Amino acid sequence: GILELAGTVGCVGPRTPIAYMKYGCFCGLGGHGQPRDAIDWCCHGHDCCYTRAEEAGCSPKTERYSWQCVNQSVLCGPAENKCQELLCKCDQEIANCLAQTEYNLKYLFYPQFLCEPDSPKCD
Ligand SMILES: NC(=O)c1ccc(Cc2ccccc2)cc1
Ligand SMILES: [Ca+2]
Repeated sequence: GILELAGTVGCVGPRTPIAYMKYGCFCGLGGHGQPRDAIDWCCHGHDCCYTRAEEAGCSPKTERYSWQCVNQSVLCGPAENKCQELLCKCDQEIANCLAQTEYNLKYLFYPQFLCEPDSPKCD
């Protein structure tokens, strides 16, 4: 869920999860257009992951799951079901993705009217 998403991102990366709350075209609720940079690609890929999780019959924004932060790395588990494993995998992936990125301040609160109607495909 959102609590774990924030935690995992904070665990691995060098910056507050708030840094991604409305950034580029994809970091934040929803998202569309051409991803603006590496961080925006991470969020695009995460949005895709959550959509897949929803299609599998999970609730990616709400379901709690256990994880550990060890040496600024996310370890997923113990998982009680498949949704908890999918969710944790999604969040672990974006945490790892964002941790390797440099922040472009100019994309924080980027104007949504510049984000194109269509988006790159998932997978
Ligand atoms: N995929 C996304 O759009 C996306 C959006 C935000 C974050 C980081 C965050 C997590 C919880 C609360 C605020 C920020 C990660 C991914
Ligand atoms: Ca998004």
